[PDB]
Amino acid sequence: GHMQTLIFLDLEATGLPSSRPEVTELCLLAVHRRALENTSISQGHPPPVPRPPRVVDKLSLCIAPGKACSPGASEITGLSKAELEVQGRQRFDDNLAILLRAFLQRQPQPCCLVAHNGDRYDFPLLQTELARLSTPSPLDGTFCVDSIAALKALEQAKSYSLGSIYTRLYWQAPTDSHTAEGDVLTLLSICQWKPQALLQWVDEHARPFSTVKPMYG
Amino acid sequence: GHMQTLIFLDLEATGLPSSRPEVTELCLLAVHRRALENTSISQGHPPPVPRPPRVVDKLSLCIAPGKACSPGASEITGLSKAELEVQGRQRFDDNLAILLRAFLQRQPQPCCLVAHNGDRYDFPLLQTELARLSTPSPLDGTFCVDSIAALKALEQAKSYSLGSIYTRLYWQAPTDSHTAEGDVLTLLSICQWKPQALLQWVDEHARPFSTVKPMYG
Ligand SMILES: Cc1cn([C@H]2C[C@H](O)[C@@H](COP(=O)(O)O)O2)c(=O)[nH]c1=O
Ligand SMILES: Cc1cn([C@H]2C[C@H](O)[C@@H](COP(=O)(O)O)O2)c(=O)[nH]c1=O
Ligand code: NA
Ligand code: NA
Ligand SMILES: [Zn+2]
Ligand SMILES: [Zn+2]
Repeated sequence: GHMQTLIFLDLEATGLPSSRPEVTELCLLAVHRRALENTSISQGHPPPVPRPPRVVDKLSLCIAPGKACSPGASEITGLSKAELEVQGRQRFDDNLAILLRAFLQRQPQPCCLVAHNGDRYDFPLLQTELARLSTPSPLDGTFCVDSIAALKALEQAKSYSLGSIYTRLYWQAPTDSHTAEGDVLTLLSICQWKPQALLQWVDEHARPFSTVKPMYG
Repeated sequence: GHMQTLIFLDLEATGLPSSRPEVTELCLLAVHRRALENTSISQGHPPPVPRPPRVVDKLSLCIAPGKACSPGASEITGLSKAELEVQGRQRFDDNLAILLRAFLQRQPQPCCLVAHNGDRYDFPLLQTELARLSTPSPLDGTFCVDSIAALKALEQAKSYSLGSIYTRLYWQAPTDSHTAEGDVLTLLSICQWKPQALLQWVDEHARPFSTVKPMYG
C-alpha cells in the first residue's frame, strides 16, 4: 500500500501517433489512496455508477497546438486549433510545466498517473511534449500505469476502449466522450468498480514515468 | 470591451467572517470573453440549463486549514480539517501561490474574477490568505467583480443566494451545492443567461483586486 496518490489523466490531441500529434487538452484528477479505498465495492447487475470522492484535486486545461487538428479529431473532441487560438490558449510551454509541477507538489508522494491506453498514447506523447521544454520534466519522480492492463487483470480474475468498458460495467453510455475531463471522470468511475483490487494492482505494476520512451523525436 | 478572461471563482472555508475563517477549497473556472458571447441567449420558459463553453480552463483544489471547521460549515460543504489532513492536503502556502500564478498566466489579460457575494466574502478572505505568504500576490494585476451586483443591475434594467437565483431562472435546484466546483458551475450557468449584457457590465465595474481590503489581519 505505497501509492498515496492516483492521478487520473487524459489528453486530447491533434490526431493519432503516426501524424506526430500535439496535445490540445489535458486533465489531471488527483485522488488520495484512502478516497478510492473507501469507495463502495460494486454490487448488483448492473451496479450503479459510483460517486466520485469528495476530496479531489482537479486540473483541466486547453492548449493551443502548433499544427492543426485532423478533421476526425476535431469532430470527436469538439476542439480546433483555430478556436483554441482565437480564445487565447497558450502553447505547451515552460509555464505549463511549472503549473503541472506545483499541482503535483500539492499531492502526497509517491504519485501514480492513471491513463486509459496510457502506455501507447498518453504517456509517450506527454513525454514528447515535455522533452521540447528547456526546464526539466515535472513528472520525474512520479509513477504511471495503464488502466487497460489494470482492468484486463481485474476482469480476468472484446473491446477495451474506454466507452466499451464503461457500458459493460454500468449499462450506461459515457457522458462527454473524447473530452479530457469527461474521459477522466469516465476513467474514475471504471476504476471505482473494484478500487481495492485496482489499488493493489497499481502498487505491483506501476512503473516510473521517466522510463517511458517518447512517442516521437 | 477589454476584459478578455472571466475567471469564475468560489471558496469553501471553515466558517463565517466572524470566526476568522480559513480556505478549505477553491475553484477557478477561466472562460474567454468570446466563449460567453457565443452562448445562445437562453430562450424558453423556463430555458434549459446551458452547457459550459467547450474551451475552458478549470482548477479545483482542496486545502488543509490551520483551524477546525464550524459544525454548520462541515455539514453543508462535506469537508473537515481531519479529513483534509488524513488525505494529505497541504496548507495555503507559497507553492499554491505559484500554482495560481501559473494558471492565471495562461489566461489572456486583463483578467476579472467573478464570485457570488465576492465583495463581502470571497475576495477579502482570499486577500487575507495571500497576505500571509512571502511570495508576491498572484492576483495582483487581475480585476474582480461581484456577481450579485452584476445580476441586480441586469435584472433591474428577493433572496439573492446562488440557489434562489438559479431556481428562478431554470426552475431546477442546483447540483453539488456548497462545494467549490459545484458552486462555480452553478454561477457559470447563471452568468450564461445574459452573457453579452454581463460582459458589458463587467467592463464597466471591474476594480483591481489590489484595492480589495483583507477580511482580517
Ligand atoms: C478515438 C480517436 C482518437 N483520436 C485522437 C484524438 C484525441 O484527441 C486523442 C485521444 O483519444 P480520446 O479522445 O479517446 O481520448 O486521439 C483520433 O484521432 N481518432 C479517433 O478515432
Ligand atoms: C451559506 C453558509 C456558508 N458558510 C461558510 C462555509 C462555506 O465554506 C463558505 C462559503 O459559502 P458557500 O458554501 O455558500 O459557497 O461560507 C457557513 O458557515 N454557513 C452558511 O450557512
Ligand atoms: Na484517451
Ligand atoms: Na460562495
Ligand atoms: Zn480523451
Ligand atoms: Zn461555495
